[PDB]
Parts: sequence; structure tokens; C-alpha cells
Amino acid sequence: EYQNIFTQVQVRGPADLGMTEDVNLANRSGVGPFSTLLGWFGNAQLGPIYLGSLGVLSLFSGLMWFFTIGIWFWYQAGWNPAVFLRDLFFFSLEPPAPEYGLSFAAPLKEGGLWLIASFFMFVAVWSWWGRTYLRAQALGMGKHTAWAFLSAIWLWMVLGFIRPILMGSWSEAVPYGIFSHLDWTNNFSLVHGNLHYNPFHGLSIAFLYGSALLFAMHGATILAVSRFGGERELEQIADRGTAAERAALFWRWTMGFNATMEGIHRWAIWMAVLVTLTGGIGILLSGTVVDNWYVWGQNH
Amino acid sequence: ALLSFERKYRVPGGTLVGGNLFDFWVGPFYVGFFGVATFFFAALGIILIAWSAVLQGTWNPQLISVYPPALEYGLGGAPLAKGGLWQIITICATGAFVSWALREVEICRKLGIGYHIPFAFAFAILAYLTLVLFRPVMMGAWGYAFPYGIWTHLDWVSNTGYTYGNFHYNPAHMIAITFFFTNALALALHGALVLSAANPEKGKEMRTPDHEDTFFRDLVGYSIGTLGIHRLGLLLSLSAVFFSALCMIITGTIWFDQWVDWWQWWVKLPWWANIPGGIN
Amino acid sequence: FDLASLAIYSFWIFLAGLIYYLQTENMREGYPLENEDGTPAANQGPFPLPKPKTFILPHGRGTLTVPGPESEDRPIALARTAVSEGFPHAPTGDPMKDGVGPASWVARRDLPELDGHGHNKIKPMKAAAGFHVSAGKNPIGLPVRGCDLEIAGKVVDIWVDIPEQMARFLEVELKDGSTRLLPMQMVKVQSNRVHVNALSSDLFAGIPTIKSPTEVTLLEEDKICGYVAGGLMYAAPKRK
Ligand code: BCL
Ligand code: BCL
Ligand code: BCL
Ligand SMILES: CC[C@H]1c2cc3[nH]c4c(c3C)C(=O)[C@H](C(=O)OC)c4c3nc(cc4[nH]c(cc(n2)[C@@H]1C)c(C(C)=O)c4C)[C@@H](C)[C@@H]3CCC(=O)OC/C=C(\C)CCC[C@H](C)CCC[C@H](C)CCCC(C)C
Ligand SMILES: COC1=C(OC)C(=O)C(C/C=C(\C)CC/C=C(\C)CC/C=C(\C)CC/C=C(\C)CC/C=C(\C)CC/C=C(\C)CCC=C(C)C)=C(C)C1=O
Ligand SMILES: COC(C)(C)C(=O)C/C=C(\C)CC/C=C(\C)CC/C=C(\C)CCCC/C(C)=C/CC[C@H](C)CC/C=C(\C)CCC=C(C)C
Ligand SMILES: CCCCCCCC/C=C\CCCCCCCC(=O)OC[C@H](O)CO
Ligand SMILES: CCCCCCCCCCCC[N+](C)(C)[O-]
Ligand SMILES: CCCCCCCCCCCC[N+](C)(C)[O-]
Ligand SMILES: CCCCCCCCCCCC[N+](C)(C)[O-]
Ligand SMILES: CCCCCCCCCCCC[N+](C)(C)[O-]
Ligand SMILES: CCCCCCCCCCCC[N+](C)(C)[O-]
Ligand SMILES: CCCCCCCCCCCC[N+](C)(C)[O-]
Ligand SMILES: CCCCCCCCCCCC[N+](C)(C)[O-]
Ligand SMILES: CCCCCCCCCCCC[N+](C)(C)[O-]
Ligand SMILES: [Cl-]
Ligand SMILES: [Fe+3]
Repeated sequence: EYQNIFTQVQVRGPADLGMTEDVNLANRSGVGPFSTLLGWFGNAQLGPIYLGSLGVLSLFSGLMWFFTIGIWFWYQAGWNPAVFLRDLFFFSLEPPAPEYGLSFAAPLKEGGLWLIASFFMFVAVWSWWGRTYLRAQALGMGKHTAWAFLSAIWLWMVLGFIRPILMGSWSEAVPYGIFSHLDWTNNFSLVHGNLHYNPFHGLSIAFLYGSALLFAMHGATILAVSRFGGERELEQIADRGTAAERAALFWRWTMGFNATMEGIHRWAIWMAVLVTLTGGIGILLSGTVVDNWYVWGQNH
Repeated sequence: ALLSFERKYRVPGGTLVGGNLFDFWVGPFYVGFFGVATFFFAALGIILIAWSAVLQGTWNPQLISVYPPALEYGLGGAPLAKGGLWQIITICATGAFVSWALREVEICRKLGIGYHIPFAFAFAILAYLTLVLFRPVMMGAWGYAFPYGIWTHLDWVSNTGYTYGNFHYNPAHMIAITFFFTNALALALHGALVLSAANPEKGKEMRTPDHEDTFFRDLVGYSIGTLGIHRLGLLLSLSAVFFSALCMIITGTIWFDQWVDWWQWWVKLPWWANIPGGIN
Repeated sequence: FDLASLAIYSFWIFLAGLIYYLQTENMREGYPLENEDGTPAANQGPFPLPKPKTFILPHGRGTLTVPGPESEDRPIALARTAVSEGFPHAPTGDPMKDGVGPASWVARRDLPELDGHGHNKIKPMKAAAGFHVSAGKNPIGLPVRGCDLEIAGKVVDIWVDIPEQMARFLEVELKDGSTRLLPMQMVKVQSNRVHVNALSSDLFAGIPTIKSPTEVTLLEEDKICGYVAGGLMYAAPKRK
């Protein structure tokens, strides 16, 4: 039987320049090439892309953050390319030491460069958030994407900005490095008495696992009713078809209740944002209110 | 009770076993043979959990913990109070999970839809058996499996992880995490996109899928498509669980040192392994 | 007591309300629950029916308000098996033709789905300027074979989802000259043939026809897709 995981026959037509609405067409690129590779799994068309002031600012600010970390890695490598590749994952740009507190007066080689990199990352992320809002606004769509994005920004802001400030030291922030930021994750737990016993950490996991649970359910469900065009969900919301009915009835007969075509995407957006929403809270409280989650757990 | 559109679908047929003996519903739930099987394994499993609670001396659900047999018992049987209950409960759980999957298949047949859902559920089952069966057997003792307790099974994760230093450095463990993160990223984006189209700005008419394509092309220059994202989410979630079972079946079986040592084959290559400077 | 214990209690309260909201939101279709005789069920659950919400459909196609008075808007050829509730309802006639069970179809609008510009979302490739087969086997010309290993026709065209650039149906020319649409998700394109495991060669003619050779309405799609998916259960007797 055909499973509909990979397209059997690809079809290609004139490129789709996309809806206009109130989008400033001056800032849209030309269409890119078609990818027969991607055509087997999804759409083959690449581009066009929208590049405005926020996009340019975010892209440029982002590359500076990347380049700031870069020159530091080359400096740790002694400017030797061989050493650069050998120890690439071990290089790390650390925040200032605790002795500098929240001051920006740390010299470049003792966390001053980390502060610069963090600035470029701050401008890149937030300008990109403003991008996801204005792109939705230009097309007249809701701002669900932007609000869903904030939940990720919330954990990111806590990890390296809000929580360090409340602790009173940039040294509480995370370092820029592949392995180093893993070690920072490991020590953060040990210092704070086992994050397994941070309830907002357990909730965060329930929603991470729950995200993989729900999307496997939903992805499998839509492919199972794609033989009825189930993936055309907007028109199934406006005019319920046998796809939506069979999908709902499968889960009703299975676990006792079911969703609608629209309602399942509210389960989805909430299951996913709650991951970084609960997570940001758990980290914010660690060290500011609770020094030992295991001990704190025994009194409750 | 039925949904307004449900009756026309409640036809006979589609079973795999028992013909029309168990081909009926209890409220919303469809029974079928494997529904009876599920109820049987479940009820027996819970009884043995309650029984273990009596032997343990507590009925607080946050303290109940059914432990597997001690390492000295190897892969043989153990008395009920010394790990036999964990063994029987594990059999029951496995029977219930499988029966649940075969029940889903009967429901797929009666609705004339694909079998993607139970197929995806089997990945979860695989990961469970990886921790409670495949890995213990390959290591030669049931004691290596994890205990059935709300909190004692988290300690097992912590004990098992730290036996190999920082488990983060397990390369398969990285890949699995990446799929879990990327999955929640894709799930949030998908749900937000459909809702943003079906619920536009005030004073706007419902959007079309073309708006969804156009939004994501304007944003990152590529749209995967209405069909491709559901394929994608199915593959991100299953791949996440696949490499999760992979990163554990190899731990303690073909890899015994700390996982950070696994990354020395890159550091220590005889050409650049000696060049002075750098971290190493 | 402390700021941590209060935060975790506040969240659980927040989460209970969120589940409540999410659940009522997922009751805008199919509710209120009915008895098997169509009358409203006495037990509707602990969650109340949500308050109506309105979509303004594009292209001047009206407004949908959900929840609202439900209706199948079509006859159902089923009869009860038991006096007690919870048992199957057996087809009274031909389930594939009566469109019941796995052959069910919903009385959707007898209008084609439109793209963002007001044009038909699905068109035969012979009416889609510029579209072609860019990868994989081109099924046009190939013979179509049923689960009985007999030939029912040959592919004559592909109906494509233009905005998505996706093949959705095969147009198959039967032995009598007429054509029928086959869901792309139910066919198997091979090197020398197209094989349809869901139907037997002599059941292709029964596939509902379309009233326009260059467009297919939502209703027609549901009737076509349901019939074909229904063959899996109801065409099994003569399946080799
Ligand atoms: C997966 C890798 C590890 C592991 C590591 C962790 C870590 C680390 C954490 C958890 C957490 C949890 N784990 Mg564990 N867990 C494992 C295997 C399991 C198995 C199993 C049968 O294999 C089960 C049932 C559970 C169950 C649970 C929940 C108590 C909790 C939230 C999970 C969740 O929402 O998931 C997504 C599922 C859903 C959203 C659907 C709802 C599922 C509900 C929540 C499951 C309830 C099970 C019930 C308590 C036990 C069975 C009842 C029987 C009738 C007797 N774990 C293995 C050993 N698990 C978190 C926690 O808070 O623990 C206290 C946590 O921090
Ligand atoms: C020894 C290690 C510790 C531990 C220490 C921690 C710490 C410390 C943290 C977590 C956190 C998390 N842990 Mg824990 N964790 C442990 C054990 C576990 C176990 C387990 C089976 O035992 C599991 C399943 C988890 C699971 C999880 C997640 C639920 C959670 C991360 C949320 C998330 O999505 O972050 C990923 C998402 C983000 C970080 C959001 C970032 C968004 C930003 C804005 C995007 C940046 C874009 C960038 C600039 C672009 C780059 C390039 C692009 C191409 C342009 N942990 C043990 C006990 N864990 C986090 C948490 O919230 O805990 C409550 C956290 O901080
Ligand atoms: C101190 C702890 C160590 C560590 C040691 C381990 C160990 C040890 C393990 C993991 C495993 C995992 N870790 Mg790690 N890990 C750590 C840090 C992390 C961090 C982090 C941010 O720091 C992250 C993101 C992760 C992420 C993860 C995942 C890749 C994986 C767990 C998911 C899984 O397998 O699900 C798979 C899903 C299941 C097993 C659930 C199956 C459910 C069954 C089939 C059905 C249940 C039905 C239920 C009972 C019915 C009840 C009905 C009720 C009505 C609800 N780890 C640290 C460094 N990690 C685990 C793994 O890979 O397991 C394979 C594992 O064993
Ligand atoms: C494989 C990708 C992800 C996934 C997918 C997935 N799960 C699924 C499905 C799919 C596609 C289903 O169709 C099926 C379902 O119906 O979901 C609603 C299911 C399901 N996933 C579930 C849970 C679950 N999935 C998880 C994970 C995942 N599921 C993956 C991340 C997790 C975790 C820990 O991450 C959990 C907890 C169930 C809600 C449901 C299966 C229900 C089922 O099998 O019911 C029959 C069994 C019973 C009714 C009870 C049996 C009880 C036992 C006899 C005794 C107890 C055994 C257990 C060992 C106790 C230990 C408890 C402690 C560890 C706390
Ligand atoms: C697009 O189309 C879709 C739908 O329709 C349109 C959906 O509806 C769904 C379903 C999804 C949801 C409703 C979202 C909420 C679900 C979550 C968060 C998953 C987590 C689920 C739970 C926590 C609930 C788990 C439930 C159970 C384990 C069931 C309890 C089991 C019981 C009572 C026993 C089972 C009964 C029998 C075997 C029969 C009885 C036997 C006898 C012998 C009497 C999806 C995915 C979808 O794509
Ligand atoms: C040839 O190579 C060249 C040289 C070209 C390169 O460029 C190679 C470079 C690389 C390969 C770089 C590789 C990059 C990494 C390994 C980085 C890895 C990153 C992480 C693991 C993520 C860590 C991020 C977490 C933190 C700590 C985020 C902090 C964000 C804050 C919210 C911002 C804080 C703001 C501050 C301090 C002040 C700014 C101003 C304000 C008003 C707020
Ligand atoms: C090749 C250039 C592309 C660059 C990629 C940037 C990085 C994105 C990474 C992960 C998120 C996964 C994105 C896929 C989520 C799409 C959300 C969705 O629902 O899309 C459906 C469809 O696009 C509506 O028509
Ligand atoms: C911390 C942020 C988490 C909240 C995200 C919740 C998203 C649902 C609300 C979407 C509202 C969209 N709207 C109406 C403004 O267009
Ligand atoms: C949006 C879907 C909501 C799903 C709710 C799942 C609840 C999981 C409970 C996990 C228990 C967490 N805790 C606090 C005990 O550590
Ligand atoms: C995580 C535990 C909570 C999940 C419970 C799921 C609900 C089961 C089915 C409810 C409907 C049953 N009812 C009332 C119609 O008999
Ligand atoms: C119903 C099929 C079950 C297959 C796998 C079940 C896992 C059993 C694990 C414990 C075995 C204990 N044993 C064999 C020593 O009695
Ligand atoms: C042996 C691993 C676990 C087996 C449990 C049974 C899973 C359900 C069967 C999957 C149905 C899907 N398919 C395509 C195989 O028919
Ligand atoms: C006394 C401290 C209280 C902390 C409350 C934490 C849980 C509240 C979460 C609500 C999130 C709502 N929102 C805006 C993201 O949709
Ligand atoms: C039982 C008390 C509940 C108090 C908390 C209420 C939770 C609100 C849930 C979010 C509402 C969803 N919305 C409209 C923001 O998308
Ligand atoms: C994490 C899952 C959240 C709990 C599930 C809530 C379902 C409750 C509603 C069940 C009743 C449905 N019914 C019978 C009225 O159709
Ligand atoms: Cl822009
Ligand atoms: Fe969807």
C-alpha cells in the first residue's frame, strides 16, 4: 500500500510569487531554483524571500554575533587552522568573572567580548521577532507565530539576561561554545540541588515529551486521512469533510475524546510554548528563590 | 452518545480477531478483541502495583516504587517482593501497549484510513522495551532496567546518566535531543500558522493556504507545504525517539567509558594531535 | 508558602483553566452529542458547548458560525443491530453506493476549493498552463490495474494542486470512454502500470463522476475519496 511519506510523482509549474495583500513588493527577492530533492518530501520551490530593514538588521546583527565568537575561537586556536578544527567544539567565549558583577568594564579578554557578542545576539533575535510580527501583519493574518516565538525568547532571556541580572553577575550567564554550554547546563543542575526536583523543570519535560507525542499523533493522523485531502486543513475548518470526521472518530473510539481541525492546533501551539514557558520560570527561580530543589522538594 | 456525524461510520467489520464477537462500543470507546486484551493486561498490572504498595507499606502514589530484581539475580526470575512483581508488571505493560496498538489498527480498518498512527505508537513501545528488555538482556540482568515509581525512575535516569560522566557527550543523545527541540519548534510554528490563517486580524476574511505559504516564504524563503509539515512532524518525533533508544542500547553494551572520551578520536589524530596551543 | 510554592500552585490553576478552554474549543463540531436515534443525549459531559464564533470565508462565500444546528443533509442507509446502544449499524443496501461506513462522504459544498486568487485550486494538467511531471514516473498512458489484476483503463491526465504544485488525482479513461478520478494517495505508480489495491477493475465505473471535465467540487472529492477508501473493506471478496 502507498503510505504518502514521499511524493510518488513530482509536478512543477510556474513559480508561485505569493499573495500580495499589503506586502511591500519592493523588498521581495526573485524566485530561487526548484529543488527536486525537497520535492520528494515537500514543496520544491525556493524563495522568494522578504528582506526589509528588520531582516537586514537582524541578519547583519546576527552575523556580527557569529563573527565575534569566531575571532575569539581563532584567538584561542593561536590563529592555527589545524588547532582551530581540532578544538572547535572545546572553544568557549565565557561571560565576565563574578568580580565584575553587572559592569561592562571587563576587558575584552575577560568577558568584555562576551558582552559585545551578547549585544549583537540581542539585536538579532528581537529584530527577528519584530519580523515575524510585521510579516503576519502585512498579510492580514493573526500574530500567533509572534506570540509563540516569545515563549522561546522568554527562556533565552532568562538564561542569559534576566536571571544573571537578578543574581547580580554576568558570570551567571551561559557561555558561547558547543561543549562549554553543555557543561554549564550540567553544573547549573548540580549547583541547584538536582533540577529533576524543580517542578517547573518536570512540567517543561512533560510538554517536551508531549510535543513529540502530539505531533506524531497529528502528523500520522493527517497522513492517514490524506486520501481524503485531510492536509487541506483551512477548508476542512470552513467546511467539515470526511477527512476531519474520520480523524476525530479514530481518536474518539480510541481514547474517549477528540479534537476538531482548528482545535487540534490550539492543543499544538500550547503544548509547544508551555515547554519554554514553564522552563523559563523554573530557571528564573533557581538561585533567586530556591538554592536546592531536592531539599525544597522535601518540605512540599 | 454519538457525535452528530458519527452514526454513518459505526458499521460492522474491520476486526482482526473474533469477527463480530467484540465488534461494538462502550460509550465512545471501541472495544474489539484487543480492547478486551488491553483491559485485561491493564487491570492485572494495576492490581500488582497495588499489591506492591501493600508489601511496601504505603498508599501514597508519590512513594510507591516497584523495583526490578537485584543484579545478582541476572536474567532469571525473582520472588514477587524481590523483583517478581516488576517482572510481571512489565509483561502486563508490554501486553497492554501492544494490544492498544492492534486495537488502533482495527479502528483504522473500520474507518478506511491509513495505519500511520499505530505505526508511530510502535516507536514509543520500542523505546520502552529498549530500556526494560533489550538493554537489560544485553547487559545480563533485569536490575539494569528502570524502577516503576514517579520519582525513583528519575533517580534511575540520573544514576544511569552519571555512570558515564556527563551523558550530554553521548553523540546519539545529542541527535535525539536535537529532534526533540526541533520538533517542539516545528509544532509551535505549525499550530501558530494554521490559527493565524483561520483567525486573521479583525475586519479580515479567513485566509487561504496560499497566505501560509506566502508568510513562510517572506519569513525564511521556503515553505514546506501543507502535506510536507505533517510528514515532517511525524519524522521529527519518531526520529527523536529512535535515536533515544539508540543512545541507550549502546550505553553499557558496546560503550563503557565516559562519553566525553568518545570525542578523543577527533582531538587525538596523529597529525594535529601534537600541535601546541588550543584547548587540547 | 514561598515564592516557588506559590508559582507552582498558580500554574496548576492556570493549566486547569487552559484545558477547560482547549476542550470547549474542540467542541465546535459534532456537538451536542446525540442518541443513536438522533435525539439529543441526556449526558453531554461536564464541559459546556462553546459560544458561537464566526469565520468570514473569502471570495464572498458567506460566513460559517460554529457551533450551530448540525445536519447530515443526506440519507443514511443503516439500521440498528440491537435495542441497546453501542452496537454497529448494518448497511441496508450497497454500502459503497449508499456511501456509508468506510465509503462515507460528507455533504460538503458543491463548489471547487479556490486558491488565494479566486481560481480553482485543482485543475487537470491539460488545463494548467506550464505544469508538467518534473520527477518520478509519468503515469500518463500507463494501464490502471485493480486488486483483481484486471485492467480498468489507462491514465489520461493528472489533476494538480496548483498553489501546492502537487498531484492529487489521476484521470483514468475507462473501457467505455468515460473517465474517473482516482486519489493520488490510493494508487501505486509502477514502471509499467498503475495498481489500485482498493478497487477491482469492475468497480471503477462505480466511482462517482464529476459534472465538469475541468473542475471538481469539494462534494465530488468527498464522494470520490470515500468510495475508493471504502473498497478496502467492501471490495475485499474478489481481492487476489
Ligand atoms: C523517557 C525517558 C525516561 C524517563 C524520564 C523522565 C524525566 C526526566 C521526567 C519524566 C517525567 C514523567 N514521566 Mg518518565 N521516563 C521514562 C519512562 C516513563 C514511562 C514509561 C512507561 O516508559 C512513563 C509512563 C513515564 C511517566 C512520566 C510522568 C510521571 C511524567 C510526565 C511525562 C509526560 O508527560 O510525558 C508526555 C505524556 C503526556 C503529555 C500524556 C499524559 C501521560 C501521563 C502524564 C502519564 C501518567 C503515568 C502515570 C503516573 C503512571 C501509570 C499509571 C498506571 C495506571 C498505574 N515515564 C524513561 C525511563 N520522565 C517528568 C516528571 O515530572 O516526572 C515526575 C520528568 O521530569
Ligand atoms: C545535568 C543536566 C540536568 C538538566 C539541566 C537543565 C537546564 C540547566 C535546563 C534544562 C532545560 C530543559 N531540559 Mg533538563 N536537565 C537534565 C535532565 C533532562 C531530561 C532527562 C531525560 O533527564 C530531559 C528530557 C530534560 C529536558 C529539558 C527540556 C524540557 C528543557 C529545555 C526546553 C527547551 O526547549 O529548550 C530549548 C529551547 C531554547 C533554549 C529556547 C531558545 C530560543 C532562542 C531565542 C533562539 C535562538 C536563535 C539563535 C540565535 C539562532 C542560531 C542559528 C540559526 C540558524 C539562525 N532535561 C538534568 C537533570 N535542563 C531548560 C529549562 O527550561 O529547564 C527548566 C534549562 O535551562
Ligand atoms: C542526569 C541525567 C542525564 C541524562 C541521561 C539520560 C538517560 C539515562 C536516558 C536519557 C534519555 C533521554 N534524554 Mg538525556 N540525560 C541528561 C540530559 C538531557 C537533556 C538536557 C536538556 O540536559 C535533554 C533534553 C535530554 C533528553 C533525553 C531524550 C533524548 C531521552 C528521553 C526521551 C525518550 O527516550 O522518550 C522515549 C519515550 C518513552 C520511553 C515512553 C514510552 C511510553 C509507553 C510506550 C506508553 C506509556 C503508557 C502509559 C503508562 C499509559 C498511562 C495512561 C494514563 C491515562 C496517562 N537529556 C543528563 C545529562 N537521558 C533516555 C532515553 O534515551 O531513553 C530511550 C534515557 O534512558
Ligand atoms: C513515538 C513518538 C512519541 C509518542 C507517540 C505516541 N504515543 C501514543 C501514540 C503515539 C503516536 C498513540 O497512538 C497512543 C495514544 O492513544 O495516544 C493518545 C500513545 C500513548 N502514549 C502514551 C504515553 C506516553 N507517550 C510518550 C512518548 C511518546 N509517544 C513519544 C515521545 C510518553 C513519554 C514518557 O514521553 C508517555 C508517558 C499514552 C497516553 C498512550 C498509550 C496508552 C496505552 O498504551 O494504554 C494501554 C495501557 C494502559 C491503559 C495502562 C497500562 C498500565 C500497566 C499495565 C501498568 C503500569 C506500567 C508502567 C511501566 C508504570 C510506570 C510508571 C512510572 C514510570 C511513573
Ligand atoms: C487533525 O485530526 C485530529 C483530531 O481530530 C480532528 C484529534 O482529535 C486528535 C487527537 C488529539 C487531541 C484530542 C489533543 C489532546 C490529546 C493529547 C494531549 C494527548 C494525550 C492524551 C491523554 C492524556 C489521554 C489518554 C487517554 C487514555 C489512555 C484513554 C483511557 C483508557 C481507557 C478508559 C480504557 C480503554 C478502553 C477500552 C480498551 C475499551 C473498554 C473495554 C472493556 C472490556 C469494557 C489529533 C491528534 C488529530 O490530529
Ligand atoms: C572561519 O570561521 C569564522 C571565523 C568565519 C567563524 O565565524 C567561525 C565561528 C563559529 C563556528 C561560531 C560558532 C558558535 C558557537 C559555538 C556558539 C554556540 C551558542 C550557544 C551554545 C548558545 C548560548 C547562548 C545563550 C546565552 C548566554 C544567551 C545570551 C543572550 C542575552 C539575552 C543577551 C544579553 C545582553 C547583554 C549582556 C547586553 C546587550 C544589551 C542590552 C540592552 C540587553
Ligand atoms: C532552505 C531555507 C529554509 C530555512 C529554514 C529556517 C530554519 C527553520 C528550522 C526549523 C523549523 C522548521 C520549519 C518548518 C515549519 C513550517 C510551519 C508550517 O506549518 O508550515 C506549513 C506550510 O509551510 C504552510 O503552507
Ligand atoms: C509568553 C507568550 C505565550 C503566549 C502564546 C499564546 C498564543 C495564543 C494567542 C494568539 C493571539 C493572536 N492574535 C489574536 C493577537 O492575533
Ligand atoms: C497542553 C496539554 C496539557 C497536558 C498536561 C500534562 C500534565 C503532566 C504532569 C506532569 C507532572 C509534573 N510535576 C509537577 C509533578 O513534576
Ligand atoms: C492524564 C489523565 C486524564 C485523561 C483522561 C481522558 C478522558 C477519558 C474519556 C472521557 C470520556 C468518558 N465518558 C465520560 C464519556 O464516559
Ligand atoms: C506479551 C509479550 C511480552 C514480551 C516482552 C515482555 C518483557 C518481560 C520482561 C521481564 C521478564 C521476566 N522473566 C522472563 C524472567 O519472567
Ligand atoms: C514488536 C514491536 C512492537 C509491536 C507492537 C505492535 C504495533 C502495532 C502495529 C502497527 C500497525 C501498522 N502497520 C503498517 C504495521 O500495519
Ligand atoms: C506568585 C507567582 C505566580 C507565577 C505564575 C506562573 C504561571 C502563570 C502562567 C501564565 C501565562 C499566561 N500567558 C500570558 C503566557 O498566556
Ligand atoms: C479555574 C481558573 C482558571 C484561571 C486561568 C485561566 C486560563 C486562561 C487560558 C487562556 C485563554 C486562551 N486565549 C484566549 C488566551 O487564547
Ligand atoms: C491531557 C489531556 C487533557 C484531559 C482530557 C479532557 C477530555 C475531557 C472531555 C471528555 C468528554 C467528551 N465527550 C464525552 C463530552 O464527548
Ligand atoms: Cl524584514
Ligand atoms: Fe495540521
